[PDB]
Amino acid sequence: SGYGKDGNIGIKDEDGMNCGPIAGSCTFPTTGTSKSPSPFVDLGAKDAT
Amino acid sequence: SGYGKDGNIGIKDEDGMNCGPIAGSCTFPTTGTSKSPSPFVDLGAKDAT
Amino acid sequence: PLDKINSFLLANRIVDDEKTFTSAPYIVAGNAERIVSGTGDRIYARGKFADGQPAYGIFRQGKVYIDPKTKEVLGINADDIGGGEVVATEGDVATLALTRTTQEVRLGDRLFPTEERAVNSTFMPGEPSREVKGEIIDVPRGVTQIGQFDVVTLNRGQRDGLAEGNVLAIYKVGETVRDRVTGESVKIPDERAGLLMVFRTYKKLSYALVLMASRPLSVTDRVQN
Amino acid sequence: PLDKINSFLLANRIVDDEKTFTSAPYIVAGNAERIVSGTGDRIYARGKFADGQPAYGIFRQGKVYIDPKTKEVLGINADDIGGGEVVATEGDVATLALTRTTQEVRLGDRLFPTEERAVNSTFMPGEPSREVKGEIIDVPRGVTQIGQFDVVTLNRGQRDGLAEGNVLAIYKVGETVRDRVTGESVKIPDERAGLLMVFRTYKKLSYALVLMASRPLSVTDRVQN
Amino acid sequence: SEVPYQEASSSGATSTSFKEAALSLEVTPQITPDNRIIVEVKVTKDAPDYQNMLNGVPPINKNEVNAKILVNDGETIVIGGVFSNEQSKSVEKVPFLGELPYLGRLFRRDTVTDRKNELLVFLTPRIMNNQAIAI
Amino acid sequence: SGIGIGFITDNIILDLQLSAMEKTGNGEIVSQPKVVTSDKETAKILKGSEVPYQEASSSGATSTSFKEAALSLEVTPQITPDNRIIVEVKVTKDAPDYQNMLNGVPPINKNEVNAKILVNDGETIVIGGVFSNEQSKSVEKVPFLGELPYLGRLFRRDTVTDRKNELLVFLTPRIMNNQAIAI
Amino acid sequence: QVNYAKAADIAKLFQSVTSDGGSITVDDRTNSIIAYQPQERLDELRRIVSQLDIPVRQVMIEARIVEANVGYDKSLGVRWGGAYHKGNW
Amino acid sequence: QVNYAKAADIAKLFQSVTSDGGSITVDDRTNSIIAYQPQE
Repeated sequence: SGYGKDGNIGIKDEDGMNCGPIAGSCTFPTTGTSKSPSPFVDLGAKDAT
Repeated sequence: SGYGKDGNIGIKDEDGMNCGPIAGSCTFPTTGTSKSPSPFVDLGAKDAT
Repeated sequence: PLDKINSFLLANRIVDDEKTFTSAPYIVAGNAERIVSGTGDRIYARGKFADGQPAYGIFRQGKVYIDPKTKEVLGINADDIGGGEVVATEGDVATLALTRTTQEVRLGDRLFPTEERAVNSTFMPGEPSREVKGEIIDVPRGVTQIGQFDVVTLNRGQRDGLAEGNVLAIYKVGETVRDRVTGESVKIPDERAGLLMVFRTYKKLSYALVLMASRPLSVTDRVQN
Repeated sequence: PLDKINSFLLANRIVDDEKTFTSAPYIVAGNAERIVSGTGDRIYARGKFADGQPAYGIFRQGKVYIDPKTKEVLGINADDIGGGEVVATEGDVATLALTRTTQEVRLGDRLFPTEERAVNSTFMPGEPSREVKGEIIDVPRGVTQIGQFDVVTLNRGQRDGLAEGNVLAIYKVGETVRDRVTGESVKIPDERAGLLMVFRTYKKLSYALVLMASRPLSVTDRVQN
Repeated sequence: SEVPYQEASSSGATSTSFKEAALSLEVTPQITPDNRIIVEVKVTKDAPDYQNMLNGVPPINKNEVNAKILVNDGETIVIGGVFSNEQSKSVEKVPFLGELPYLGRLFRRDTVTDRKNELLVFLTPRIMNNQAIAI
Repeated sequence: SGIGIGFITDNIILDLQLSAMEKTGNGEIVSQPKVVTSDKETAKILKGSEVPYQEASSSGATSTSFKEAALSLEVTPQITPDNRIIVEVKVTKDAPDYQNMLNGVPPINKNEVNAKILVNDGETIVIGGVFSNEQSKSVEKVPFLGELPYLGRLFRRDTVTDRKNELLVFLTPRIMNNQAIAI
Repeated sequence: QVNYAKAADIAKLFQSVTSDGGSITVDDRTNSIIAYQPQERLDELRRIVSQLDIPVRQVMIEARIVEANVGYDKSLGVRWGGAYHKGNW
Repeated sequence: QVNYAKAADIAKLFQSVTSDGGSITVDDRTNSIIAYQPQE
């Protein structure tokens, strides 16, 4: 996360998961997500500054 | 658990169990869990710092 | 007359060649006596200056941007300590004592070699040549309209003329707007009471203690005669 | 001069051989007069010391860790009571009277045999040999920068040199960081006014009452000359 | 700026208290012939309290030195100054895992903070008579 | 902090946990105020903040009380010929109370020594100081299991805390006449 | 003219001079005292003036506060709980 | 000049001297007492 204009998109991914995409990760090597609407809305508002 | 930036992922596993994965452990040698969504969301927010 | 010169002499801290030690700063540091200024106190510094010149001049860096087509800044080296002397320590660091001249020396400041320049009170009568005409910028004060006297930095074309002529009168150019006819505003120079005494460091700008006779003039104004 | 020596003599409680009675502590206890200190009061203690030596020195255990490769602690035996004498009781316990010297004797403390050492004021003129150079640690005070005077424990390599040279000057090493160039910090020794008077117990470290001439030096600093 | 205190104590004591958190100089210079001044100067740097802005109990912060000193006109001295050096080290470690060299870092929680703030006030008097006498 | 769990459930349910925490903290605060004073005259340096008390007692006593939790020096030096000063100095280090920030009853914390001493110019003495050595040991044990050597550790709850805080104030006067006389 | 000495103080010195065995004027702005009086008293007062108009000696007082806090705390809670056979400490 | 003694205290000592059987001047800044009086 940043600090001057703090950003930690891990929690943003949490917010996206709230939006409804499928994220699966069984081990650190293996992960995959689909149907993610978080970037266009979450990034736009969060990054409005 | 840490202390400077405290972390005890045992309770995080509790939060994940709240999320809904199947965790079974009948003895200390034997345990297994599946359908865990806790790492991507819980780690992202908890570890945002 | 001598007292006026003494006031300037108190204000004579700015020297030329900021670029030289920007390329080779002598780095001061030290928390053994953690101060950003002292009189006779001990600071340490890294550079050959420790090995070489015992005295040195502590200068903060200002920039005088003239000749916009050439876009050159001949900077201002504000001399922080009046003087200092050294002891040598291993590691290329030094331990110096400081004769302070009103300017705090940042613990992480830039040090430059000592360059003693002789100034006299013989400039008091003045050396007025009118042809020299130029703007003024970059006062350490930074305040517009400073009065009574101040250390000013005349500009570069103005600086070469200064090499010709030491003294000039003050002009404040004020814009007058044709509010009820066109709205156009025309800058008009207003001759201002008070004149500059100029000491010129060739290859740099002119360090001038201007005595302002009442008129408070902006940081940028026309010095002319 | 004698009064300075008297102050040290008041501070001369630390003795060698912590290891010996760590291996064989003389165990003090007693609630008949439940005190952790007294003057002439009665404490009891278990050990042959009751059977044997009537006096003894009460020492708390400090550790002076030098020679990190050898990683040896030669400890500090802080003498609690000035003196004491015994009466013998069955059960190998004893009942003693205590001449107290400012140090409380924990009811469950460790007792060691009495070892009277002669100190003189003849050390006052000093015995300065520069070659001896070493760090300082483990002051009973535990406070860094202690001044005016204090009982310090010079280190072991320093201790052998001490066996050669009694007196040395104070140095406080302070790290100066090149904050605006590299951020690297270089420790620079600063010679400090004030010198140590050293009394050396061979097979242990040197117990030194250092007189600090103003300079407050950290618990670990370079004693050198 | 002068924070006020509304303290209208009913029986005749209206203290609309105030005190300005400000930079200020109160100077009383005495001029000696040899171009020096012994001046009694109160130098105050006071910052407006946050809690005052909070409308709670306002602790304004004052850094002020008041003293009389002798200096020549061309000379600056430190009326006063203070350096505050804060060195804080905190180590938190599970003992067994903390002991491990490669895992102690993974089991030792380290917080080290060094905060050093220094405040210093200088002063220089330039006699204006040097110009006033010639004027 | 640290926990180790061993659990059986199928044959018997036996959960055995060992919970251990170790904390080490070292804090050093070094604050130095320097004041230049004329001979036989009082001077002060103050850095800190003045908590006020709103005590408008109605009948004519408005005590907008205040007191600054600050580092301060109040010095009255007397100069003797042999380059020494006997000075009456009040040295205060007071920290702004938390409870004051709480808007409750504010207990500010004061560490202040006031005393008059004689020192040479090149000499520093301890006006005062205090060392606080806290040694706390607590052992909690079920008696029968605590007795067992290998299981007492597994049945003795040990809390040992050593907190030692020391505060000391030094002073050194450098006569400015050494420069002022030459100036 | 007495720069380092208050004019009133000089007047007191002259009063002491009178006590030894005479008109005094004080100028506050210049701190300058004009005395019309016997020459000998005048000269003695002048010497007193020379002694009094001495620069007051400033000293830089540096008193430093050092606080050291070392804290080591260890706590171990050992727990053995089984409800299967109701044995739990 | 009395550095360790207050000038007023010295004046009191001289007053005691007068009681034994005479002009005193006190300088506060220097704490220096000038006395014009019999030599003894």
